[PDB]
Amino acid sequence: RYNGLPSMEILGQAAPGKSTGEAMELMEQLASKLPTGVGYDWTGMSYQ
Amino acid sequence: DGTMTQEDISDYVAANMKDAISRTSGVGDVQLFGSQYAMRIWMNPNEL
Repeated sequence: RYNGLPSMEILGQAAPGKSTGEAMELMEQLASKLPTGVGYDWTGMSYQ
Repeated sequence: DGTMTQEDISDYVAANMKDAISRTSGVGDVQLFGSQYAMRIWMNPNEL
C-alpha cells in the first residue's frame, strides 16, 4: 500500500546514454494508457 | 447528473478523498460534513 491505497512498487532505470528524466517521462506516458481507476506516483530517489 | 445521493457523495469523500486530504502538507484537523457508509442492520422487534 502507498499513501493508504493498494499499490505495487516497480523498480527500473534509463538505458545506456539516456538520462533518468527521459526514462521517467516514458513511464508517465505508458502509465496514462492503463485501465480506468489505475493511477501512479514517484517515491524514494524519484521523489527527490 | 443526479446518479449519486447526499449519503452516496458523503461515502465517496470519506472513503476516497478525506484520508489523502488529512495527510496533505499543512492540513491540521479535517471535518466531514456527512458520514462514511457502514453495514446497517435495521432490526425489526416484531420479527425478532
